[PDB]
Amino acid sequence: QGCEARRSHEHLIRLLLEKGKCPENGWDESTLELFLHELAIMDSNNFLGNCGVGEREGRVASALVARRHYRFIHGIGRSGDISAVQPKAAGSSLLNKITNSLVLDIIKLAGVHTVANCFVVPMATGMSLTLCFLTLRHKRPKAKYIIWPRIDQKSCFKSMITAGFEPVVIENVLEGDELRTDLKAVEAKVQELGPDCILCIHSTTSCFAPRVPDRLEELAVICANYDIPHIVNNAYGVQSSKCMHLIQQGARVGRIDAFVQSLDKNFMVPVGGAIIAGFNDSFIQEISKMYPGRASASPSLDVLITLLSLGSNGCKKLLKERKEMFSYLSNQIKKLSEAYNERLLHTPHNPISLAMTLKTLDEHRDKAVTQLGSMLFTRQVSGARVVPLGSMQTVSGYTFRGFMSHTNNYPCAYLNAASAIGMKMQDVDLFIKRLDRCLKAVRK
Amino acid sequence: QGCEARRSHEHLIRLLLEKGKCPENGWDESTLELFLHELAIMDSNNFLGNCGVGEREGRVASALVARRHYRFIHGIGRSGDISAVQPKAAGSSLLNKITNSLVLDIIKLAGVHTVANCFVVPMATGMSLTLCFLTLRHKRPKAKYIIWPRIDQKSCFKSMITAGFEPVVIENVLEGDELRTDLKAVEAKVQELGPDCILCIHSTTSCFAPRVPDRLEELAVICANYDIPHIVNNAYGVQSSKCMHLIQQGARVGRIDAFVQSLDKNFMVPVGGAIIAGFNDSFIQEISKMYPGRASASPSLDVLITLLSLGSNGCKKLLKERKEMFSYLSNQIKKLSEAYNERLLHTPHNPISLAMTLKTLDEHRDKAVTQLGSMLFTRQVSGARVVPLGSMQTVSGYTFRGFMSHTNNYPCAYLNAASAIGMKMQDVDLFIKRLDRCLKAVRK
Amino acid sequence: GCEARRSHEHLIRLLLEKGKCPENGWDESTLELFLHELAIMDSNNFLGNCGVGEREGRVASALVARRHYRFIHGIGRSGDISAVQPKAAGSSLLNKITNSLVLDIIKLAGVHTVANCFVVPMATGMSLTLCFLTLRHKRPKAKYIIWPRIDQKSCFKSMITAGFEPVVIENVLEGDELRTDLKAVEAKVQELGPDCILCIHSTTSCFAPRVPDRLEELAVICANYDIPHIVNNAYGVQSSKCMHLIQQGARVGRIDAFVQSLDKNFMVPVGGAIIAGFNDSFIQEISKMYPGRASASPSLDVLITLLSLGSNGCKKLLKERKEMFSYLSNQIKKLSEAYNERLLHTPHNPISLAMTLKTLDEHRDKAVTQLGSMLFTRQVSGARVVPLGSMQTVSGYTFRGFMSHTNNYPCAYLNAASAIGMKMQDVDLFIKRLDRCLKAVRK
Amino acid sequence: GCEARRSHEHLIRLLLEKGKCPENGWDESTLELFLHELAIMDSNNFLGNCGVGEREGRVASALVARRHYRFIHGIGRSGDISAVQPKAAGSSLLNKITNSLVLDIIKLAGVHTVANCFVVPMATGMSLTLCFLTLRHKRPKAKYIIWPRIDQKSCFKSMITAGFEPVVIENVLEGDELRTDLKAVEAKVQELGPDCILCIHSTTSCFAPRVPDRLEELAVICANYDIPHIVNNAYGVQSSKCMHLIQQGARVGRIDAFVQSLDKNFMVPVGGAIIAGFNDSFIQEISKMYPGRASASPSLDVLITLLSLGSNGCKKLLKERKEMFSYLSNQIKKLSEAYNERLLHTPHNPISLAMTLKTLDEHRDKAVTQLGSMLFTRQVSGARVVPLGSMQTVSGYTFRGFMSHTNNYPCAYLNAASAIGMKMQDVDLFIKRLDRCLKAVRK
RNA sequence: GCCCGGAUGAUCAGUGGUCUGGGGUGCAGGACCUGUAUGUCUCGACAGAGUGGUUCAAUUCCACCUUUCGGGCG
Ligand SMILES: *Cc1c(COP(=O)(O)O)cnc(C)c1O
Ligand SMILES: *Cc1c(COP(=O)(O)O)cnc(C)c1O
Ligand SMILES: *Cc1c(COP(=O)(O)O)cnc(C)c1O
Ligand SMILES: *Cc1c(COP(=O)(O)O)cnc(C)c1O
Repeated sequence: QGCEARRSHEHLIRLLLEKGKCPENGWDESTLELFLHELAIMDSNNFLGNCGVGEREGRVASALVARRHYRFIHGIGRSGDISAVQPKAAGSSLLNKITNSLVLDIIKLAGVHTVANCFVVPMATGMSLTLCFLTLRHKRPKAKYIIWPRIDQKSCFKSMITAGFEPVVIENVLEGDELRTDLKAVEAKVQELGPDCILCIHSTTSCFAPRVPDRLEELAVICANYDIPHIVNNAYGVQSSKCMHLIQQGARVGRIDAFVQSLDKNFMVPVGGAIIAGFNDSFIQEISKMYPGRASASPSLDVLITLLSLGSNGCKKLLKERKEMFSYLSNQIKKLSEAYNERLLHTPHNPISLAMTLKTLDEHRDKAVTQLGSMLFTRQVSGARVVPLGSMQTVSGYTFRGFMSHTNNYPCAYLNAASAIGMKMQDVDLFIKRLDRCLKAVRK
Repeated sequence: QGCEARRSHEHLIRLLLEKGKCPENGWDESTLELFLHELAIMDSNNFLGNCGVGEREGRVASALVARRHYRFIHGIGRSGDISAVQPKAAGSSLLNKITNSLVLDIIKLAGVHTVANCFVVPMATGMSLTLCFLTLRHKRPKAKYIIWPRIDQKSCFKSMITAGFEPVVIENVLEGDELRTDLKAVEAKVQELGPDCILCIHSTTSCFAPRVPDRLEELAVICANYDIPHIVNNAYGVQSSKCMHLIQQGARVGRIDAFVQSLDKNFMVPVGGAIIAGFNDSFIQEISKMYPGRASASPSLDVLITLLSLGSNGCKKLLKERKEMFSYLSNQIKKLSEAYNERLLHTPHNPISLAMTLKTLDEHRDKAVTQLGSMLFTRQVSGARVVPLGSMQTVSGYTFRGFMSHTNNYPCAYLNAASAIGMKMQDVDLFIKRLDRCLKAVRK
Repeated sequence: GCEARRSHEHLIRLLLEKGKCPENGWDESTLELFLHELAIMDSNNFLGNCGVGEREGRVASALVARRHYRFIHGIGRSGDISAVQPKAAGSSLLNKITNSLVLDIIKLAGVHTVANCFVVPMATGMSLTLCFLTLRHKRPKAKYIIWPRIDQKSCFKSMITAGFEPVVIENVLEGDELRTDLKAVEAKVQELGPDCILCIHSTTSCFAPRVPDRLEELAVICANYDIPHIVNNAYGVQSSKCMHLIQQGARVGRIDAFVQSLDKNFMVPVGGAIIAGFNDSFIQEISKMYPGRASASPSLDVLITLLSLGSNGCKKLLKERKEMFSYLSNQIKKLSEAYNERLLHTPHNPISLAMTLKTLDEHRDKAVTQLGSMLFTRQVSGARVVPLGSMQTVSGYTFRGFMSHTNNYPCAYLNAASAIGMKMQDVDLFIKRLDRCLKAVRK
Repeated sequence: GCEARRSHEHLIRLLLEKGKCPENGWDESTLELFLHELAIMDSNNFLGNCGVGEREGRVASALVARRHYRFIHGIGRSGDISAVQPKAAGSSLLNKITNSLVLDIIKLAGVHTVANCFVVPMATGMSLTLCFLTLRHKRPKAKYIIWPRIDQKSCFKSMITAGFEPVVIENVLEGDELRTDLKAVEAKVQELGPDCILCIHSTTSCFAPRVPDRLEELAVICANYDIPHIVNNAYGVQSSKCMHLIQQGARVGRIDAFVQSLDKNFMVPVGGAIIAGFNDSFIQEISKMYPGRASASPSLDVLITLLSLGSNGCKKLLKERKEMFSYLSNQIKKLSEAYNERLLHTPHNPISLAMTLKTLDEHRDKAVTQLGSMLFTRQVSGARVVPLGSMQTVSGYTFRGFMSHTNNYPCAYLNAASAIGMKMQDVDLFIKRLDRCLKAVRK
């Protein structure tokens, strides 16, 4: 009778390996774990009649370490190719191919249907941008500059410098309450400097309001006309239909060479992995081969486990819920602000992040804006970013005026809040309740 | 009575946090897990009265993912500093400090007593060398070349190219059976090229016989005299008293700016992490700050769990056992080779790796050397590297003659075998038994 | 710092103070923190420990030790399964707490007047046995147990294992329901004599068309003749109607203990039970009658489950069981219409339903026997098929009309039930495959 | 490909073929692969499943489900704890295999002629009870159980729970050892009469200075008078001398069953036991006497442990228990010398030792009572201290000289033991803290 | 479970990711398991589903035409 039992799991598994797409409904844990166990025993470190006389054998001293990784020890890839099948680890190599294939499937469902290729890379989004820039150097050996429409996030700014290039900060234009791409200045800069001296244009979709996603269609056309590479920082934009649509359109009407996303921000897994994806299949393969040596299999295993358990239906559900929570948070901030003579900034073009003003707090008199930020933290509100006026800040030599606000002089101090994937109404209701108590105390 | 119970564990824990060294004897699992649980609940994602309105909150969709990481989700560091305390994750930040502090303790016990500083970085050894080279670019903006005494390992070679420099391959000199540093050629090259055009000298300790660790004392003096940075690839050399001693001596008599080690090869944990360590405390801090964004906490958690369970006594034990297994493997290969009219190459200066000759196999007639390698693999011998004559190979544009042998014309084909940490007699006895059967079949 | 560990301690300190279920379930982090701190209270988990005894709690396999959260010593002392074990302070605390939580749930479920109870790691059958074994010393001339019939081999055999002779009282057909023959019960105590009766042994939960025994009338019979009353409540914790029935019987008459399965009511593995009652002293006597130490595994399962669910967690599950019962009923009604069958009118049973199989031929086509075999291979579990004229021998006693709880029920029938944790998918998949099963069995 | 999964299948296919322990332990990867494939054979783990029953194996907490490897249905059918459960094919297989492995170990340990045995998830006390309960139906006029005294509350109470009256036979002081009063046993069967005796109930393993009962002489007494013989072998599987003693008694006389703890012999959590015997039919009858389904938890613990250890794993543990026994002995000898005490000469006991405490005053300084309390706070477990004149009441019967197994042993004494899994550290830490304990108690 | 207006126009003769006529309308391993199986972004707008593999994208949307209906006019 030990037949028809397996035969239902074997089929969900054979179906996964042949067509490479997410299951529509999530696997039961019993299936997932049977599968992980079937892969792990395919690696040579887990063979029964095995001897190892090499210096890298996947030996594990602690049993707590081996059990928590489902006995996957050899990482992904070979030394010369992170995407190559590892003969010492047939099972881990298969894992890598399936995970990458699932991630590709989700990029499509999420919005970029024309994606040609992608891979999971066990560094975060900053360092994966850096690996993009490091790959471009070889192609454009005269190139010295990366043109970068400003965003006050220390990681993607430093990514250009760790790669050893010079970022050219293109300030944004203030349209209403929104901060947007200065397409005039960007094109003036590629001409002042010269296409040959530009490594790439580096744009951002996901960001804190009142910045909004960059004008990707326009920027991609500039890039196609001047023969300049386009790199998109899409850090948490997989969860946003609008963001994924910009990338999609930017590639249709113009040029996008790669776009980069975080794993934790989009798939709800621990920090430390990212996806590099693109439309030229061979260029994405090239970034892959620029990675020296083997890498951790952890972020891949986390992603594989998460997508198989959720299914594409579980994803669609979370994505729909995120949109709904954005409306509900938006309306709640509208209601709460009004009571304090503040307003929700008009930022329609930003689908994930919102801002509430703080004009009624005097920072130079009572240091109230900072104080608000501090109080929110000690009331265990997380992610509530306060942004004061006129903060100078130096990051890797370069000085920012009005830092955290994405421009030298925004009209007012404000407070961020987001609806990111996984949010529950309790988050918003507790946020609103705690912000209310906080403002009340500051203004008393 | 819920007092004196905790009070024995609390003390092992308070002792760990105050003096920062390994326990001498390993903790019981009950203590380790109590500690991990005490840290995890210190992170805000695990707070009970928590709401999150940000885009990175450490949300975990699958319970299998959260439980297997002991609920550590936020990774290590902040965006501007991978070594900074994370206010959203006080517990993960503490983990990072303890792990780094334990690793420092083990570097000392293992041999480099004068180490000033180190950190765990969740990329492998190749990419961590790259992060070293990326840090040096800023200091030596005229520098274009890395001088590199040859070793046929695709990862550390590519590391120089991914960083965007040009490796200058310095061939080795054949002394007896051993391949060693050409100190003549290295110093001739820094003069032909010019100190200002050298980014660093890149040397290797651990490697496959018949190469041997590089002459670090001499190379460090060359580096101190010409004001050139010295980077040591010490990939699996923590386990070797002799290797760690070279690094130690090289820093005493000369200059070493950083040395890099793998986690899996030395601490028996999954692939995907490395340690960057050095003698100038501020320079090591600088490599740290060149890493853009946050990173995975996984390889650190693996290391913390492994060292607390083993203790420094468990390490000393494994290190002693490795030496003994090297003798036993050495003697066994001596015995087996003799029976086939082969010999164990005289490579006294290499403490981890051995080689047996294969002169009695005709590769151009019967393709026997390749065939041997193939048969060893299908008999589930792992790490048994076969090295034929005259294999050409291209790696990132650069062509290698006699690849895998570290020089253009080694006298013979040979077979590697190692005694790396964690080896058991069964490995050697099964290796010998299976190699014997293999040679017999090839020569019949 | 550790101003964050405090709110975890609050939930734990509140559980130890009053010993009631939390209204909202604990997060896993809190639970596992609590469990890991109970386990280091046990002497076998002490750091400075040497053991020169024969029961030291040594564990050979790490897999085994980890899966029990390092609880090895079981519950109890060898002389009292309800005593603190000095060598296992943590496991003793675990056992006190589990019993306290389980007491709260019995009250919450409908028996608010329950005085005491304990978890025992045998199943319901063998716990009923422990009740009888305890009654033997109080009634040493007793030989008989009066038992309103129910065709279930475990409660029946529990009387023979204890060493008494079960006196089977057939049921009365009252409409479509099978109910307690109260007159034949009372006649049996008059014929055999009260002193010769160990107890009356009745049953709340059961398969339709049997319904809960009339506990009030039996509790009064037992009060008058001075006979103890033991109620088999195997899976009636999930039914407020069964629990209120037990509460009412205790109010107007006499109920000495009532026994419940852990796995049918709390959704944990098979193996443990609850013995409860209204007389603090007698429930203590059944506990003290247990020889030796016992597994802590079913306590730890219940404790993890209640702390994870909470009051509200439990209330919700109990409310949805009702809704699934209506839904399963309407669905059986509708499906039965289309096959010229009907839903037996058994309104007194709140858990189990029955549907007629008159139109299926069992003596010429053997379709009734085959409908069972069919529902199985289509992976329907728990849908039991009851034929006509099934003779069966359990422990020497031979039943006519087995599975039907009487010798000649009017028709063959099919059971289905709404047991706690049932989802709308369970009903819908069942209706579907039954429909394909009947349709296919008419060819 | 999957030419690597094959060698795992080989180990599993070999276990199912012959059902013996592997000589070398399985790797965890093999074990967990085996267990995860047994668990998907259970209907509650089927993918296309709907459940309309009242026992469907629903699990509310993921923590609970995972820690039992998704085994929820327990072992057995409600009518036979030794039957295949169609709703749980995997758990039935788990149960067959565990029993087969455990049979192999009984043989390996010294009773090569054992015919049958089964794991039962009650402890040794309540399993002894199940034996008596099974004998009641075969001997319905019996009232008494003849019992060579041993001061341990669980085996003593097991006779009263079953409903029989224990007839205590005091022991003979033979040297320093307490042994079976064979003449007083035989006189008691002649006074009460064989037909009134349910069985003789003897004991192999015990605390020094009691030693294993004379099973051969009692097995012959039982053969002649036609009385059943039940042996309490609670922790004697680990002693080849106890097992050979049981093997010899069966050879020359009559032994009906012998009972063993799982936790004392196999280093798993408290809770389960083995009932074994030489008559295939009678061991089957004790199994069939169990009402209902039972926990699978202690089976799964034993199965994980034996497959991890193997034959050799077990042999080694048993060999080291001997070596620790010599070592503990020499160490007690040496330490006792320095305190003007001695090691009671009890050569017939292979597990437990005793050391005199003559020089400690218990009636003027109360040092004997206090040495116990002291060894505890210094975290010595299992070192039990036996005073003089300890009166005690268990279940109405009052013992004089409790813990000493007679009314007037010559002196107070202290027990220590070499039980399986003991390490040289255990002895050395004990010798040390005893030495600091005595030294401190003379002031 | 005029396993084997309106099979799955030529792989029920639900729907954007050059997958022609569970008539008419608006087997194997003017139980009338005109495996209109021939969503030579914001009005061997963006995507041979008749004229996965051998508009960026259309099921052998618009106009593993032909046909047809309805309205185990006359
Ligand atoms: C998260 C994020 C990044 C990358 O951050 P890492 O810490 O490197 O993952 C870059 N830019 C923005 C706007 C982000 O939100
Ligand atoms: C392991 C190793 C490296 C680094 O390899 P990664 O795969 O990047 O960890 C470099 N050089 C040598 C000689 C090695 O053995
Ligand atoms: C350990 C032991 C038992 C076991 O009793 P439990 O019911 O398992 O507590 C019984 N009798 C004796 C003599 C023992 O040593
Ligand atoms: C479920 C049930 C039992 C429980 O019997 P076990 O001994 O747990 O197998 C007993 N009686 C009835 C009527 C039941 O429905």
